[PDB]
Amino acid sequence: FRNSLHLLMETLNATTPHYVRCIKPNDFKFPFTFDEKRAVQQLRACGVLETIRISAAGFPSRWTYQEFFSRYRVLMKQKDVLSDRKQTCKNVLEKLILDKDKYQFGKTKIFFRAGQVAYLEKIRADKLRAACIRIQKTIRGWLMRKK
Amino acid sequence: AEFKEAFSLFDKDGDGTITTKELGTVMRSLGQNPTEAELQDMINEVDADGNGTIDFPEFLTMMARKMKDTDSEEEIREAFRVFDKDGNGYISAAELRHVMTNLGEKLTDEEVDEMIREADIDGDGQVNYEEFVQMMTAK
Amino acid sequence: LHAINARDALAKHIYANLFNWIVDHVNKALHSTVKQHSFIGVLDIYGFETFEINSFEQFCINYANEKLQQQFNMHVFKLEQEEYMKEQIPWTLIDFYDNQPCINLIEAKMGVLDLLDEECKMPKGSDDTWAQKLYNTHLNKCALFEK
Amino acid sequence: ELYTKYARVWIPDPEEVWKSAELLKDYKPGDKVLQLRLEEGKDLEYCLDPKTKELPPLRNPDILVGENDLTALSYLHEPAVLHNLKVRFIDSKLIYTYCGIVLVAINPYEQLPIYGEDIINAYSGQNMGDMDPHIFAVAEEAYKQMARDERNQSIIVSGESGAGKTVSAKYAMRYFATVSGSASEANVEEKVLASNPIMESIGNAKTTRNDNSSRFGKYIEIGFDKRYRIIGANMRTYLLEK
Repeated sequence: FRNSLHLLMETLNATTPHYVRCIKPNDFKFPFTFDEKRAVQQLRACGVLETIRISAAGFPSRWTYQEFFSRYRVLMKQKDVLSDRKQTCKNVLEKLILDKDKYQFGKTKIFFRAGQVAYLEKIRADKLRAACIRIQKTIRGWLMRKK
Repeated sequence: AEFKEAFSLFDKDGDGTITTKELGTVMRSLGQNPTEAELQDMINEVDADGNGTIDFPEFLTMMARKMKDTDSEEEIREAFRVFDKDGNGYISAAELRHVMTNLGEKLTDEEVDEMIREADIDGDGQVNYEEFVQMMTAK
Repeated sequence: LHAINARDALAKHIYANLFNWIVDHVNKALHSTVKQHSFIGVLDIYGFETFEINSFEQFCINYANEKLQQQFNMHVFKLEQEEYMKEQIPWTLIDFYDNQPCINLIEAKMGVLDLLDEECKMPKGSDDTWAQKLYNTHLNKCALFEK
Repeated sequence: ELYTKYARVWIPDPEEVWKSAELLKDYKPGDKVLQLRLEEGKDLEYCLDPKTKELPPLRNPDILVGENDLTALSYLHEPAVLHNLKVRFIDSKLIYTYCGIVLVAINPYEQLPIYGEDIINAYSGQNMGDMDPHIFAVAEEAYKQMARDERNQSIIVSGESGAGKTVSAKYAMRYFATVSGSASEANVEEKVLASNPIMESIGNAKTTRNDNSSRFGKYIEIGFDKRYRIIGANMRTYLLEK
């Protein structure tokens, strides 16, 4: 078995390899039916979840400067917007996510650590969240002086 | 903005001290519009840890220490959103209630229901938020 | 017992050669008279096989999968370096997860297959003595081996 | 921090493996429990294990859910992968998804009109990233890198028995046959496909968990001339259960 296994690896290391992982989603041959218990078992014994576990260590989330700018134009202060849109994204991100190990700036993309784009969507929520406090405080001083 | 007369309208008892929990209303009876957060931070940065009440001297020292932050809470005269991106000038009553009661330092629904009394609502279900902000503050 | 092991060895030998012979002659219907330049091969192969009772057959399947997953891990690592270079990011920010110590526990000298092959030329060996030899050699001297 | 009210998590379930929940109150550090809501409405307290003090895995925001690659997801962990593949398969009938350089193929059991001549022409000559994930896209990339580098290629198809590995190989071969200036009497696909009942008889068997299971590796090498055209094929066998 060891000898046949080496001979196979030699044949496959003379080539460039392409990868398809096939998954059975249910046990009873049912058209377009997913069983979560079957699917999770299939993914673990296929290396998929472990490969994904490795990928999340580095910088898996990759956005272009155009995509980042479109969703996050609201998070900017109006005067931190520049004629260059790539440089604008550089300035904004380094005042929204403070730790600078959390992302790297390429030629045409931004490379983000795991959970970081989720944090950007959280501070997009938190900004609307913190906007209210500002209005509410003004109303509650107005109404108290009237009282 | 200290005022002994205003303190004396909140010292009811004539004891000389007011409850520590009436600190946010005394600041907002003087003038100042502070957050409930800023008010808690101001109390927490003094070892008024076990203090049940505050005298006028204590309240004076806190306002002097925090004068800059508290004064910034009567500069504003206008108020933008960040709701509305279309720039319609309108916001749904649903979004307006959500920003008031879900977000930040959360008003009660009963306070929001008070603020939307008399406030016009169209057939889309939207309110002019510029008129609504002017009607709450100007009044 | 030695006669029975030899009978089975002969039955297994004849089948392996008959299996090869059919493949050679199936190839003669699929061969071309035109000279080849290059090829694309398609490998149809299993994944990790885990049942509730796992034996030698499963051990061999999972051993082959560890060799394949190692080539995959190396191939992904090279491609990440090429993508990192295209964007001009520091290429020393990719951690490689080696699986060679697992492959070595299986196939090196004093490994699981080697100690099995040793016990199999002993005239009084057993599965029980092999199991104790595995514990004496590996248990608490390696962290990929438990009892 | 991140576990605020109205943020959503996955909790274990015996029926669906992982079920969706939403935080009724904000998590306060050193709390023992979370307050949640389920697929009826607003019921459970969720205990936290006291030796680890760990927290249940977060749900991605909906703007990143449905995507053609799994690496796009910000919270990349077991229920995120499972949920993302489920919605593409059930809601949209999409059986192919990437995972970086890996194509995931989920067996539909049904027969789909995504394997005809028109679809083959649409993938023909395109880049892998610029088209929807398909077994055809993987085949095109192999044909392309072959002449780009002067280098023979290996498509490695893996998975449990019955997951569709044999079907995936059948469509990769039809792509290579159609795109390459077809041989007349050879029609190589047909001869190779007729070799399957022979190989299945001597190489496959019934096991405790499968009716038909291959107990070997089968490598079919598709041979090309110096004008890049299908001319023949070669079978190699490895790893037989003696």
